[PDB]
Amino acid sequence: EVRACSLPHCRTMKNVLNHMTHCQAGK
Ligand SMILES: [Zn+2]
Repeated sequence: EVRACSLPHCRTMKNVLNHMTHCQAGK
């Protein structure tokens, strides 16, 4: 989840789909 991310890139509009696409935060 972009909300749980620590990157300034993913932190934009909260596009979780855009974050998980490159970041790890499944289940
Ligand atoms: Zn991220």
